[PDB]
Amino acid sequence: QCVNLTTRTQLPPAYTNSFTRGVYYPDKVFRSSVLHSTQDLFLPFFSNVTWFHAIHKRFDNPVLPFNDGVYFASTEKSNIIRGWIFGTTLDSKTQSLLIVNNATNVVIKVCEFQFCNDPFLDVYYHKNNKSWMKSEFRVYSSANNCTFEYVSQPFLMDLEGKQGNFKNLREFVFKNIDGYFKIYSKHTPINLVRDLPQGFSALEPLVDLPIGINITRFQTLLALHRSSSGWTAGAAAYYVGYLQPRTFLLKYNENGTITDAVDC
Amino acid sequence: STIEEQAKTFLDKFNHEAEDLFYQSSLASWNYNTNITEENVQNMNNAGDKWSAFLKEQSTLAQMYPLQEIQNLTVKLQLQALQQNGSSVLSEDKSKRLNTILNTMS
Amino acid sequence: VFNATRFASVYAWNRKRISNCVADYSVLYNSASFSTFKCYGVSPTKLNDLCFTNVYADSFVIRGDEVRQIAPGQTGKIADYNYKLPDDFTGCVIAWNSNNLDSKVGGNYNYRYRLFRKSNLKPFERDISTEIYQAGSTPCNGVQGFNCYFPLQSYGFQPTNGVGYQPYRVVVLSFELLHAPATVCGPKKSTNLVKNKCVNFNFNGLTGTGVLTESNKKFLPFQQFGRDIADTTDAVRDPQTL
Repeated sequence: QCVNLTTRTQLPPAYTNSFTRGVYYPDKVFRSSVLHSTQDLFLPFFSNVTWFHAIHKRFDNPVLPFNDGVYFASTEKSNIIRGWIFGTTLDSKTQSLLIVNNATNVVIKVCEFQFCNDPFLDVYYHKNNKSWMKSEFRVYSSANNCTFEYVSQPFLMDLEGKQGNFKNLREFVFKNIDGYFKIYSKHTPINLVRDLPQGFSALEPLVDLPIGINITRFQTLLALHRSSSGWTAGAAAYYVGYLQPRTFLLKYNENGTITDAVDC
Repeated sequence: STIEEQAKTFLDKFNHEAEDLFYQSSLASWNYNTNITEENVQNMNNAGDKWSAFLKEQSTLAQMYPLQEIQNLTVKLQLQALQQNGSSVLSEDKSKRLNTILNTMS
Repeated sequence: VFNATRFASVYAWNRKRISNCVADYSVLYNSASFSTFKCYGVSPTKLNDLCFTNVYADSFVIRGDEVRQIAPGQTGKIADYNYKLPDDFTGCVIAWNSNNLDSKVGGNYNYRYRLFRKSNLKPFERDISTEIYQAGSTPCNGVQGFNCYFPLQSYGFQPTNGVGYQPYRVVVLSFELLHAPATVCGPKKSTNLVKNKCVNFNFNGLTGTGVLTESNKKFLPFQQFGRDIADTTDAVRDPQTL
C-alpha cells in the first residue's frame, strides 16, 4: 500500500501523436448516408498525447487532472489495466469513483475511500498451479458512505503474462456532464511494437453512470504480480489525452457506422 | 433538579414495571380459577408473591420523596398509596403472624 | 420489507435506502393487508406519477396507542424519546397488527424502547446508547439505584393483550428529493400497438403523429431512434419489444 516498488524507475513522460483518435458516436440517434457536423469534447487530430508504460523498469501510476474530459488508448497483452479511479480528492475526503476489474466482473462503486500511496491489485505465488487471479487488494483498506454501486456481467479475462507484439487495443472516452458520467468504449486486436497503429476508429457507448459527483483528477489502476516493494508487472502501455471543444464532420455509411471524420 | 421531576420520573417507570408484573399475577389467578391444576396453584403463588414483593421493594424508594415539595395533585395521589409500607411497619413476628391468622381464620 | 421475519426495536429501527428501481404503490394500497395507511404532504394516487431520488423505509414495532404519535410535529414518549417525524416530512405511514406473529405465549421481551432521555430526539435521529439515565444530581456510574434507572424497557407481548396495546409493525417511508438525479419512479403502461393507421404515438420522451410501419432498416442496438437530414425522426424502436 504505502510501500512503492523497488524496480520502478522514474522517466520523463514522453509524448506521442494521435491522428484520428477521439471520434465516437455522439448519441443514440440513427444517422446513415449523411455528413453530420457536431461539437462536443473531442481530441484534436494530429495532436500530442502522453506516453505511459507499465512494466517491472518503468511503471507509471501518477495522479492526473481530469478537467472536462480525457481520452484513453491502451495497448494490452496480459490485460495489466484493471480500470481507473476518478474523483476530486481520490480519498475519503469526498466521494470518489473506482473502476476495478478482478478478471471476473467489473465492480464500479462511488464511496469514501482510504487512499493508499500506490493502489493496485496484486497476485502472488504463481509457480506451479499458474493461478493468475485476484489475490491481494492493496487499493484501499476501508471504505464507507456509498452513493452508487454497479457490477458488470461475469466474464473470464486472461491475466497470464504474454510476450511479443501487442495483440489488443482498447480506446476509451471518459466524460462527466450534469452529473452523468458517460463511457465510450472500443476494443480491436492489433499487431504493434510501440506507439499506436495508423487507422480510423469509432468508439461505441458502453455505460452511462449517474454518479453525480465532480471529478477534477484521475489515477490509473494497474495490476501487479510476483511469484509491497517486490511486486512486478508485465509489458503494457496506455495513453492519456485531454478533450477540447472541437467541431468534427462525421460521415456515415449505409449501415450507420462512421466511415471517416474530419476536424473542422 | 427539584423533587417534583424526580417523583414524576419514579412514577413513570413504576407504571411500566408494575403493569407487567400485575398482569401476570392476575393472569395466573385466572388460569387457577378457570381450571384447577397443580400448575395453576403454584403459578398463582409465584406470580402473586412476585407482585406482592414488588410493591414492598418500590415502597422503600417511595418514602424517599416527601409530598411536601410536590405541588401536583395527581403526583401526590400516586405516591400516596406507595408511601404506605403495608405490613413492613409491623414487627417481624407480628408481620409473619398476621398472615397466619388470616389464613387460619379463612 | 414488511414481510421480513424480525424487525428492529423502536430504538434499534433499521433504515433501508431504496434507489434505482421502479415502485408500484397500487399493490400495497389495494392489497388490504395494512391496518392503517396515511400520508403527509403527498397523496397516494400521485405517488405513481412522481419520481423520487431517495426513498428511506423505516422499520420498527410500537404499541397500538403509540402509532398516533407518529406524524409531523408530534409529542409523547415514543415520538420524542424514540422516533419523530419532522414537520416537512413528505412520506407515508403503514401499520398492521403483529399480534399473530410477534406476540407469543409467555411474552416477548426482544422488542424494547427508550423510556427516559435527557432531552427530545432530533428529526431523523437514532441513539442506541444504553448509558444509565440520571434523574437528579446523584451520581450513578452505571450502577442502578436511587435516582438512577435503565432507559430501555421491553414491550410486553402476549396474545391475550387488548387490541389497543397489540404490537403493530410500522414501516415509515421517507420521501426526500435532493439535488441528485431522480431514479425511482412509478409503474408503466405499455398499451397495445397499432400499425398501418393514422394515430398519435408517444414513445418514452418522444411524441408525434404518423403511421407506424415495419421496414427493413436496421438501427444500431445502442441507437433507439432514427432521424433524417431534416432532423425529423422517420422511424423508432419499440421501448419494450425489439
